[PDB]
Amino acid sequence: NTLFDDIFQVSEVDPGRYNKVCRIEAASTTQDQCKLTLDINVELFPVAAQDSLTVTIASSLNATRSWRPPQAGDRSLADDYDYVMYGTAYKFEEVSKDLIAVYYSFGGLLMRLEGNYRNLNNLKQENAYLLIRR
Amino acid sequence: KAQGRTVPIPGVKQALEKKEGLFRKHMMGKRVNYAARSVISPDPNI
Amino acid sequence: EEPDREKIKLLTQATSEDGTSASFQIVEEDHTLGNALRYVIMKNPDVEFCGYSIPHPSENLLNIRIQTYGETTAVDALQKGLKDLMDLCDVVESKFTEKIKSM
Amino acid sequence: PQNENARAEALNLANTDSQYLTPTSGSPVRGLIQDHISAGVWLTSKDSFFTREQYQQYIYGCIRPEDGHTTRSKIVTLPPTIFKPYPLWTGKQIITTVLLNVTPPDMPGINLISKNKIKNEYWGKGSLENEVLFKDGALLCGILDKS
Repeated sequence: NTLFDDIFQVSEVDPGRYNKVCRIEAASTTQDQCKLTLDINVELFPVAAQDSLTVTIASSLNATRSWRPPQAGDRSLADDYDYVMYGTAYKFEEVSKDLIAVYYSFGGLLMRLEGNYRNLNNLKQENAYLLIRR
Repeated sequence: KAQGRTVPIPGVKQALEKKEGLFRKHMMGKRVNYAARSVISPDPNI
Repeated sequence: EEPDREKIKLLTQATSEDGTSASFQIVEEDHTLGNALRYVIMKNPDVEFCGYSIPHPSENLLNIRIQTYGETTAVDALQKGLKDLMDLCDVVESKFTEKIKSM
Repeated sequence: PQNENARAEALNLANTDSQYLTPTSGSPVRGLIQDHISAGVWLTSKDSFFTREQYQQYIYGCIRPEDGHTTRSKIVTLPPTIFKPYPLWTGKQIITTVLLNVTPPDMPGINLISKNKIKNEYWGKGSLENEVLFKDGALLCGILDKS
């Protein structure tokens, strides 16, 4: 099942001497205090400034032994989104009263989400899928 | 400790202290069997 | 007639009990067959893991590891790989002969 | 050496592996020297991505179970960091997989927070690529230098 879901507005797309990766600076359209910093493979999923991205954090896809390449007739949560990444949560930081910022790593491709209400759902799990639409 | 003869022949004291000495050249250090020498070449596959 | 046993050998020190996974050692071979064979073995939907490794350039050896999922042994995956590479070469040889005439 | 007592000594006391640290300062005197350092800065870079075929090749290329390099008798592989559109593995994931197959299964993964010789400024804006991070035997942040 899902742990986080929101639509973000892109404010920056920086390569930073990288030919395939970009550091995305985003802000939530629903929540005011919510902020995002995420590294994406721009070669596969290109992101432009002033774009609407539906970023979603899930635990799995609706006990698995190992990952297998796609084979005819396989259904996944990934079929609804365009770009999907698998990573782990490594740091839980608290910024002033009520605000909490989580740190994720999708194999070097880092993410930093800042919020407040997600303290219950978002937990340091060695398995967290990140799915993006549009 | 002997009179000058018109380099003299070395005595037994001289034999034990020829250069570094019998103790240094043939006891503390020795030429060995089952050993080889060669120029080293680099290898990242070993 | 006598079949040579030195060419292909199964490294039992690495072979799985099933055996779904095995390491094969081929003499007088390198990247030429190696990279071409692992490419074809990897197209098999049952092959989980496959790669090739040359232990050292001075020694004439080629190692190819085939890890599969169930219902297929590593030996079968290798036999399919060789059978498909032969057919692949026939396709290349057929298309080249046709284009020579097409000129 | 021509006897087992002299063999045992050359294999357990004067052997190379037991000489990782010099007794002068207790610091290492063993490590990779030139191409390997330049290769690591490129392989562990964010820009370095690899397909299933490429990834598995790099694993077996350096880890051979037949030569007793493995600790699990089967090459274990991590899932890709990119699932959709194309399945892709990061460069840092190869370093995680090499440790996952050479370190004992009975013991937990390594936890280390180190630093790099290359400052974050070189890798662009807001990068943390100087901070070398290992969590449960997984390279999650930072490239690997001579350091």
